[PDB]
Amino acid sequence: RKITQGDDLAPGVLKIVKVYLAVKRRIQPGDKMAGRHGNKGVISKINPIEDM
Amino acid sequence: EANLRLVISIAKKYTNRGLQFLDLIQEGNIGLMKAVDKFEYRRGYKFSTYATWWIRQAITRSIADQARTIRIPVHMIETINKLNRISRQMLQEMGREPTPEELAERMLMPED
Amino acid sequence: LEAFVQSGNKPEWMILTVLPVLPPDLRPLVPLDGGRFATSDLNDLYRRVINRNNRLKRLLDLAAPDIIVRNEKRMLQEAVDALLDNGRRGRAITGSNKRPLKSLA
Repeated sequence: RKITQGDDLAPGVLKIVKVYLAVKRRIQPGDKMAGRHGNKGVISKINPIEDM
Repeated sequence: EANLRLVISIAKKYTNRGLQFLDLIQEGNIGLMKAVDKFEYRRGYKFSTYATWWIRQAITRSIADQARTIRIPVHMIETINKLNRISRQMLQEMGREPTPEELAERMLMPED
Repeated sequence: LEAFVQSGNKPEWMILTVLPVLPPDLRPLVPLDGGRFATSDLNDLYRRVINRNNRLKRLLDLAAPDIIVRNEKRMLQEAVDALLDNGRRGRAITGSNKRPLKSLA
């Protein structure tokens, strides 16, 4: 009964509802990268292993 | 004119951020008109007591339903404030958060 | 004065006797689903002006002590000029979360 607990939601609200999302924000271009020594910048293409 | 100071000492109590530090004094100065018109000194009693009743509630009503967004028959205005007055027990006797379920015993009545 | 003559102005317009009122849809009065209302700023500033002016009226309508009329004139000009350009009159009109209210200016 911290789950089955209720709380007032002020005069104007009988009930409230929620959902949470595990958003798998994958590796992609336009996203940002860096290293420890102050190099900071955008991922500007993904290259085949030989395109390198 | 003879009572313009007694209007401040009563009104300034209620001006405590209530809506503004000022305006309730000038509404008390108009409640004072009904008081000066019905001043029954012929009962025996004094204008101090007259002001403590009538002019005090003219000062109360000056921002109870006047100057609001909303206005109702007055029993249904100040009853919302009976609940806020009662909440002074709730916030220390249940004493961690407020609960309408406690207010139901403190009012002997159903929530709806 | 030459600019008044060449453009159609009149000096009475310095010292007005009528406040025009901002149309509600520019301060959009509506209710909200949370049982609360669009009461913001450009509405509430007019509540304070309406109240002060409705006292000044009643005080003249009853021929009250001129003290109460003189104070309510000063309070009415305070509220009109703060509705026009809040803060600029060496003071501002405010609400419980300490802030000033947004003026017409």
